[PDB]
Order: sequence, then structure tokens, then C-alpha cells
Amino acid sequence: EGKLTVERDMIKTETPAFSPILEFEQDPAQILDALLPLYLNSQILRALQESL
Amino acid sequence: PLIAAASVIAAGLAVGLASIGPGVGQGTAAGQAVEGIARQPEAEGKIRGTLLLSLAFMEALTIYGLVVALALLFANPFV
Repeated sequence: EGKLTVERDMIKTETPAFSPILEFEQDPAQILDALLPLYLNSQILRALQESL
Repeated sequence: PLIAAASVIAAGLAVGLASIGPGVGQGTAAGQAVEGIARQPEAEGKIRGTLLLSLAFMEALTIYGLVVALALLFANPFV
């Protein structure tokens, strides 16, 4: 009602993998090691957004 | 029965070796090509054309060995 409110909503993203036709052009292991910086960055930006 | 025997033996050796090697190489060709054509199903026509060129090259070496075998078989000009 008349007070504007805050819902910490949860919609799940697409949980398909990459394709069976898709190939790991460089490495499985190094791409894991790379995405770790990406995922750490994603959670960190989201955390700073959460605090702000 | 000496030089004609030698040419016949040479023909058998040539035919066996020439048909062993490059056809197996053509099998390696066909494996890597058709795997990629099945995964990426886009370029199957250009894949089939290039595969025709590859089978042509490999079977051409095989036919060259077979032709030397038949030339020693049919018209032994050194024997």
C-alpha cells in the first residue's frame, strides 16, 4: 500500500549449458581460472551495489 | 621368368603399400572433417566439396600405385 516497499525478488536465470556442438577453444581449466576473475568481479560489483 | 617375376613382385609391393598409407590418411581426414560437419552443421556443402577434393588426392595416390601395378601386369615394357 501507500508506502513504497522493497521486495528482494528471485528469478532464476537460464540453466542451459553451452552447446554440445560448442568446443573449448583454449582450455577447460584455464577458462575456469579466467571466469573466476569474472565471477568474483560480478559478485563484487553486486555487493557494492547492495551496500550502496 | 626372371625379370617378369621381378616386375610382378614389384607390382604387388607397390599396390599394397600405395593403398595402405594414403587411404588411412584419408580416413583421418574424414574423421576430423565429418566430426566438425556434424558439430557445426552449417557448412556441410563446402565440407562435402573439400572432402571430395581430399578423397580425390588420396585415392589418386592409391590409383597411381594401382596403375603402376597394372602397367607391370599388362604391358611389362622392362620385362
